[PDB]
Amino acid sequence: LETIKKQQELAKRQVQKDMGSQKEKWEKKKLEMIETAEASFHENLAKNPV
Amino acid sequence: KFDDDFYEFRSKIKELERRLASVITQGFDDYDTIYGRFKLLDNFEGLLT
Repeated sequence: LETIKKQQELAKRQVQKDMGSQKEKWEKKKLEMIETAEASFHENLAKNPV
Repeated sequence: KFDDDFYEFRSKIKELERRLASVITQGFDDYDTIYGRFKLLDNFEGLLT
């Protein structure tokens, strides 16, 4: 039971550490930057045949 | 073939779970105290199927 009790204390710490406020928003900003870079590359790819 | 094995495995897990429900129910009645019954729940806290 003490070992199980210890895991529960760790469980609060795992959620508080791994999950943070606006975690998705930070990920979305990174995705938007990748999309903008990809859009610039696609225009360059379109340019080569023309 | 794996899916067929899964269904056979699914029945085995249910049989395992059914036995656990019976043993768990017998233990809860046996303690006869709120503190004793609660302690058993903490042990099986992560064992709930």
